[PDB]
Amino acid sequence: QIDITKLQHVGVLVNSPKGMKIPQNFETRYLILSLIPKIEDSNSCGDQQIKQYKRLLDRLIIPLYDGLRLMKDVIVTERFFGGVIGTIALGVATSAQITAAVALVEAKQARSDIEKLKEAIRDTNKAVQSVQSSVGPPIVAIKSVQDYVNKEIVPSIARLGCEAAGLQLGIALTQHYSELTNIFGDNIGSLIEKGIKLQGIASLYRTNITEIFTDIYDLLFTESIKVRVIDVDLNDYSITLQVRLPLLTRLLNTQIYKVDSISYNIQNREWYIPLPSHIMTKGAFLGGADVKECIEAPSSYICPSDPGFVLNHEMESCLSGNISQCPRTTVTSDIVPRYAFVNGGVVANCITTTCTCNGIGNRINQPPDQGVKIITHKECNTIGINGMLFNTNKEGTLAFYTPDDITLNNSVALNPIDISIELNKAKSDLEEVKEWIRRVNQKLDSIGSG
Amino acid sequence: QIDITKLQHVGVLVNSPKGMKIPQNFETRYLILSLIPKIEDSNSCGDQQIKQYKRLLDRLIIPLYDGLRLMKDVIVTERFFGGVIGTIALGVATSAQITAAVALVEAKQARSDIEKLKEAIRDTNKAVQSVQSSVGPPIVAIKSVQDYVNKEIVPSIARLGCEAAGLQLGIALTQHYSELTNIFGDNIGSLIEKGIKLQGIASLYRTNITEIFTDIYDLLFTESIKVRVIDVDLNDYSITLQVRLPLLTRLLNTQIYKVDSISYNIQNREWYIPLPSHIMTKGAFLGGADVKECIEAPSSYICPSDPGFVLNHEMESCLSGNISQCPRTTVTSDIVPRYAFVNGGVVANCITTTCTCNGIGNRINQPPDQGVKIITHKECNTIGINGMLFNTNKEGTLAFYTPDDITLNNSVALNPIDISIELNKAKSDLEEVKEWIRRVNQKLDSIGSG
Amino acid sequence: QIDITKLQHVGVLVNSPKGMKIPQNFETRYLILSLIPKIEDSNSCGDQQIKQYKRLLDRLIIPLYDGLRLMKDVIVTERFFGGVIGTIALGVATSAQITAAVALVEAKQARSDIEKLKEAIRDTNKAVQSVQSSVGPPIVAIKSVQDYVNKEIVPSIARLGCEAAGLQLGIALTQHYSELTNIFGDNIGSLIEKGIKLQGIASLYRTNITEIFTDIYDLLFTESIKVRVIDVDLNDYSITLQVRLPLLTRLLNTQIYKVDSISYNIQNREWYIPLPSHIMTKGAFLGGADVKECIEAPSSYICPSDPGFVLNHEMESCLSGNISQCPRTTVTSDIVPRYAFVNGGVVANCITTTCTCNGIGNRINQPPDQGVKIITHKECNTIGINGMLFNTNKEGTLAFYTPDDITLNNSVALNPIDISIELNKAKSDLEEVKEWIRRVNQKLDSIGSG
Amino acid sequence: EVQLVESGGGLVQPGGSLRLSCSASGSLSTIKALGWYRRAPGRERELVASITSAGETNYADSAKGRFTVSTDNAKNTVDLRMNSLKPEDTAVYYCYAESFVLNIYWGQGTQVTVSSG
Amino acid sequence: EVQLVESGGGLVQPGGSLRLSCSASGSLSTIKALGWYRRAPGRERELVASITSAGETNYADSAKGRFTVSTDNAKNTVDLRMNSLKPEDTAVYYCYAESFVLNIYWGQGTQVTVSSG
Amino acid sequence: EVQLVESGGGLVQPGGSLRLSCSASGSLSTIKALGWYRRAPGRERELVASITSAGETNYADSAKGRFTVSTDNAKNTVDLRMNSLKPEDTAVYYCYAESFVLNIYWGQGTQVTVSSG
Repeated sequence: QIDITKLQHVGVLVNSPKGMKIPQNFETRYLILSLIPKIEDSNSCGDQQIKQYKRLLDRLIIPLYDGLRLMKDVIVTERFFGGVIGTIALGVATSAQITAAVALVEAKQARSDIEKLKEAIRDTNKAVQSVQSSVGPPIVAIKSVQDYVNKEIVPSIARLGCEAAGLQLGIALTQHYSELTNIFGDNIGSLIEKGIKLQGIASLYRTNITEIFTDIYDLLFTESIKVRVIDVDLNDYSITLQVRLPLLTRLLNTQIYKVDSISYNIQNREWYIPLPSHIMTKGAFLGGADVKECIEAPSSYICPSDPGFVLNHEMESCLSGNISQCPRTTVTSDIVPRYAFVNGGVVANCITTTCTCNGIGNRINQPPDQGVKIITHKECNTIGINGMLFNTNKEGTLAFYTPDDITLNNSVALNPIDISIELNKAKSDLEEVKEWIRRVNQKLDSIGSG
Repeated sequence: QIDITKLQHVGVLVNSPKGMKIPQNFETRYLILSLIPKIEDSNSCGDQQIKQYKRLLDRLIIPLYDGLRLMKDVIVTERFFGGVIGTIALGVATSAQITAAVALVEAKQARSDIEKLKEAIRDTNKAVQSVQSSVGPPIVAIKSVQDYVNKEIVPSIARLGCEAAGLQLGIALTQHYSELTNIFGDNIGSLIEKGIKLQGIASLYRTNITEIFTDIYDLLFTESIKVRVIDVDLNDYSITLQVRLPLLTRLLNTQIYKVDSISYNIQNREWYIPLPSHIMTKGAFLGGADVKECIEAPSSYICPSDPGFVLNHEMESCLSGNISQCPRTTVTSDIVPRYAFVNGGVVANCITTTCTCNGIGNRINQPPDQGVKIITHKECNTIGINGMLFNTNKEGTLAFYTPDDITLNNSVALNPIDISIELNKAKSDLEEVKEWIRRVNQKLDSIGSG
Repeated sequence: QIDITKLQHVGVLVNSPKGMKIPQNFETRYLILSLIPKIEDSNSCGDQQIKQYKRLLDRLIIPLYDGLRLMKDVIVTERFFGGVIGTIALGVATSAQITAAVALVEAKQARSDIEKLKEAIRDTNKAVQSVQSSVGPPIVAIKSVQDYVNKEIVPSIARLGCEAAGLQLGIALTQHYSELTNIFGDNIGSLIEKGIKLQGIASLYRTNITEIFTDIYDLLFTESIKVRVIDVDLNDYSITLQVRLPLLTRLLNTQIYKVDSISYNIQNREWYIPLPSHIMTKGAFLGGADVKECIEAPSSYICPSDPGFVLNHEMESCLSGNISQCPRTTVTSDIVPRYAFVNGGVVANCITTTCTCNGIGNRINQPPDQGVKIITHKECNTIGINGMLFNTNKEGTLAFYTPDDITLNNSVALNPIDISIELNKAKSDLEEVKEWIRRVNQKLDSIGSG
Repeated sequence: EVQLVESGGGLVQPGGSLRLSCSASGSLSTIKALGWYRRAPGRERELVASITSAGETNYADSAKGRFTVSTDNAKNTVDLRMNSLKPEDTAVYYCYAESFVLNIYWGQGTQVTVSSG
Repeated sequence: EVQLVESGGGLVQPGGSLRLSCSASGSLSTIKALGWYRRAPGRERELVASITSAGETNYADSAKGRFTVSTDNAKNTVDLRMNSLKPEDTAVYYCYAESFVLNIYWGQGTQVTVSSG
Repeated sequence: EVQLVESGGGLVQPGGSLRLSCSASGSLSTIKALGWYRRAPGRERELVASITSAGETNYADSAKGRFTVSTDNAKNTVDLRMNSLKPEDTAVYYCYAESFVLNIYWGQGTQVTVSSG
């Protein structure tokens, strides 16, 4: 596991262990976006704005439908446990496409209940409606702007007439088109393959997900996961969605640690160890964690899948406490911290930070061969960093550092220019070596001839 | 051209040939955003919110005007075919700036018709208006919120008075400012040089582009191309735009192919060929295609310009079927597919995928020296991958693979850390070689002296 | 300093010197976002939508509060100049976190005035309110949607009843939730550490910053800087913000220059010098400038901090006029300009550009060993580039170029694939050298034995 | 969607044996595993037994070797055979079907209880 | 903007010769090429002839060598000279001006037709 | 927040000496520097003197050696001692406190003026 106490000696501050939660399973639910609102004018006044809005929906619903038809790459035994899902198709489908096609053929049995339900949702005015079935969960349908239509436009058609009611529809529906376009328009193939974040659709429709389908961070995670488009009705302008309620389990014996690298001095130049922002353990395992897609709760990270990736370099040996193998890289800017509070004391490179021990006049100098200064409460009662006076914590666990000849031979560059420059220098040295070899071989030929 | 059948043996799945459409020419049209709506209160009630909205427009229109004045870098024979466009200016202008200045001096002849039209648009209340001229196309003007003003605020000034009418104006106009800021505020120099996507302005103003100026994917492409700002009136708060209606032609003898790389096993480790996501042919030519800015129609990619870039590496030889030169790289995560359906069969590396031939109990083992397993319908009737049973397609064209000693010497890294680490190892070996050379040269001196 | 005249000979066009403005100090002001609007129905009709909106605010305010409590990493002499700020805490806090905690403990003295003010803001209906104190500046409070509530919903509760008033509240408040979520929801830890851009909050609330708290580009810069969250009231649903009015000073003896690199021919292949987009001088200093976060006024760049970063490579020597050290890289696409207007003349590589001197028939050929052609007004009166005829400026200062044997040995690659490929070639040559060394050492052993 | 229909529960004498039979229907070709969960009072749903389509079977430490689970794939039924029933085994048993995409489907659950003596 | 004004069309005897003269005006210094397009019934606008400002001229395979195009740059006129007129040549001929930025401008077009015999 | 309270200004004879005493209160442990600014008519606020918490002191070229600034940190007071007063020195003197995060706080400022003769 991580040797946190030794990693501090190179400014690597492994901190904040949090557990990790993974959805072992998903409860599925269906959501039907019925994109056309019903009007009650009894004279087809709103039809003119409905027609142009339909003519806008085409710009999103037809690309979405044409994208979904590519997911018909499993051709259809089925209906039997461990039977054949279907016949492959003449094309190429990657594992992501195959997984999406399998999810579609799992949902395809809904389509007869879809046919049953649309007969209702075609007629109803109610904005959010749920329909029961022989299948366990209720299926819910949202009719896009019905609250606004029945509560505002239905009165306005009488109070203000067809002119204002028509403009109100035009504005509201083209706004709803801009919202739908923000949800459905970008990366359409990925949006079909991987789905749409439930957060966006709920923001479209203020959907009380827990009330519609059934901790704050668990709810945020439920918003972050992607609902898959399972059908798109081009004639009824309806999109059917699979919502995926996660069953979260706390994964045992896992911790995700944050690692912050401060600048490390080598001969009055600033270097740092460019470790990934997060690292994780799984019993004996040690690797990075791509927490970027996860929800950081206060006690655990809720992730859609195990974010761990194995550290390919000596970085694993570095983190395991074999400090001599840590890869150095040069600091570029103020993004790398020059100091940090650690376990009640301070770890900083006092060459580029005015470290003071018991007052702004007593500077804590570090020798040029020491990379970071570890200032425990036993050393200094009131450490001042860049003038900022702080008391060190008397119950701090920051272990005292007897300095040592830590030599970090693994100098590494993050910039392609640096690598190209030093590779050109290596290639020039290699050419010099080849020239020497040619000359010595010629000399060998001459000595042999003689 | 691509040797698709041989590329499969390294998990490179070249697929989905689509043609390519390029706008050989653009029909120009002019659009005048008249940012101030006219009021009809007959008492200047709305003036207070108009003044503050003008005071907001300054935050975008003045930067936009000051940006456009830099495009006055051609100084002004003109008016004669093949005559001098103008005198250069004392500064530096790159080819993009020169192209934008040339486009501005082409549009500059509109400015007398602009002066003629603004006399009308200053007075009219109508939200979208078109004006004819001696030049061929109508020029259209949009007065920002006139529908809302005349249909809602003009009634409200009488029904609710100056107080509510004023608040309605304040809210609507500052919303319109946030929309304008979303369109005009970012990357102002690029926005002047390259223009604004017509999609955004149409979303601002629900503009029926085909109705205003004249297939769904052709319309999407017309939305994706950039309208250039040609004038900005700081006193009238008016922005004049050049809309560019593309004349699309299907380019002959071009195909764009998608390429998906699955993991390829070398000695129980996963590798892949990091080819670009799309490749294109142009007769004998073979290169990549930067389709990111193009519209993917079902039969062709509509691109603003030829996206092709020549493959600088042995990647061209790799794609041409000289498989031994394909560059390997190590897999990093689940983003690289471990298997894919291909032409009715399956191509997968069965070392990290439970491939089964005619039932979940008959695993299709592959020898450690074979990188991918190609499972044709002649081999297996019902291939199961990770438990998922699928029938292979009896009309599939997936050619049967007799395995061979495919050796891929071009090991390549995508991560600067890997390159730096192995360059440091190379440099250390080079230092060892130099030390040996110094020792041998010293020995040569000693033998010569003796 | 920059040797602009010599840099032109490699297509490096250093241009547009602008000064730089830095906020030496910030005037602080406090802004209290009171997220719940007061209702005046006198019967709690709006309470139902207020409760659900509170139940939405939880999804943002609780994460924001839990994030802010981590900034309690300074434990609390204080209240004395040069006294101890506080005791460190048991954890790790980087310099950014320490700076944010110090900013919080500076603002913490407001909290008694916060307690005094909330007694007022709990009761008032007014949308934007300012309260004076014994401290110098007024503190301002914004009650989220009060204008809409009092001017529209307060009339509607009487005119349309609880049903429509309730729907109006639901829509307006959930819209305001989507706006708040766009401001507060992403990157919550960074948003606590570094703050929120004032631009967004002002867009939320049309805040006349200069009117509330006190050139167009100075105002844009004031919008770009980040206001820090200093308190979050979970019970009153209130967020307290520190606005930071910059005191801008023109920094002396600094210039930021734009550098545009055109393609440079080597033996009919296109190369360019991949310098950073902007470079800066500070007296004798010369380095890059990360202007991406700065506001580009017409005469100076307004930056939140000195954007300069030292050029680590021979790029400094290149820019200083030691042209032979400039790093070449190959052109990839049309993004690299093939020509540019410069100081009244043209600098272009006429191998991939039809340069003409006094008419489209007189092509300006350049020898294959010259990289760019510099066409001064002394050479050509009417240069035509790709058919575009332009007059050269008779007062142009473009110095005449007598061509020379400029050899650029620093060939450099920007793509990890190129570096990996040529490092593999270097490693193979190194293996060849090692094999030769083993053979020669064996021969030495044989000669010694003989 | 997968319809799960649990059956065979009720009261039984302690130390007795019982067979719980769940009928599954729908797109079962997409189902990775069929099995049973239990929910005792005051605790979450614990896994009881599961059968993968490959036949591979697993159990919780409270169930290993003790219980046995079976299917009759000709009729899509999954049966859990209960034996040596204890007071500790009383719970609502929920049949489940788990998809290859890790969706989970549940039966209505059957009450299982044992006499006090 | 470029005003294009086509002229010289009408009915003509088959096998005859005709000259179509287009007058161009506006910011012609920004025009890359001037030329003519034709639109026969039931098909898109085919290119006929074009003159670049450099004098370089190109034609479609139906027009190579057969037709000739000319300009009088002192008056910004572009003339297409038609000869050996066929029934296959009847179409609306559209003059065009193409910018360096690839904008295209069109005349109103002139009807060209030939006697049946 | 830092309350700054300037005091000690007013009219004084030219060539005289005066002491300006600013009282500071609040979270002064977060204050990097305390000092004085002046604003003469028609020009921006010029720096006069400043004391960092380390004791390090700096002055403008108009003030170097000429003026002296002092504190009594037991009571959080910062005093500027004025001497050899000139007509050129009349201005509103603004006390200031500058935070480590570069926030600046200002007093209300005291008028300083000198007799004409």
